[PDB]
Amino acid sequence: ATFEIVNRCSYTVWAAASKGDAALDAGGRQLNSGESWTINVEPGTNGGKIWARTDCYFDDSGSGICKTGDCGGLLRCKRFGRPPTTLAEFSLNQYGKDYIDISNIKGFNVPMNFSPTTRGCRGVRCAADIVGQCPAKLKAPGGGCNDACTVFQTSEYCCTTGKCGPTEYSRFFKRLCPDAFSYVLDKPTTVTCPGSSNYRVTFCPTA
Repeated sequence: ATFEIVNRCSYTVWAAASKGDAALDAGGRQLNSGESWTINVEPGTNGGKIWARTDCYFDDSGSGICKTGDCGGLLRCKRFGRPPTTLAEFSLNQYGKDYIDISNIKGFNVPMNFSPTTRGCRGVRCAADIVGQCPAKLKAPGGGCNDACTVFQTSEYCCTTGKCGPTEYSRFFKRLCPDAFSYVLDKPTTVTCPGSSNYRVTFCPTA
């Protein structure tokens, strides 16, 4: 399946694509404002994620650090990124269908639209100005808005035991982006698409 990753922001993003233990395609690439990158994701991939990284510093060998979404200091990600990261999440060819969502469970950095290229399903968007509205306690010093689990590290927020519920911090994200997951046990906002669809992930969407 193809995923067209389009940067419409007025800043560079270092796009990232991983399934947690390996890169998807090349795993990462610099996208200046206005640039696109099309990747191929293998059929059947479960637990894939695409995200933006901001304010990255890489050396000639592709090692360094990003202020949001860093994946082990690499340009070409093989693992998931450090919060805060708006996440495009997908599993493909699952019982004949593809499943897509956006999540704020690991915070928010860059606004995003995640849409199919087919008319057969509808996309998802989280593009409210979460960073400009971020409560002080959630603001991340290098940019972005952390989720409350990252900040507080208790099960109330991290959903590590029992049955967590919404909190005032999850509701901050959820009210701004009701089509994205706001905590681990949020009511799902996953979209069913025809199996083997193609997609576009747009940073700073407007259309």
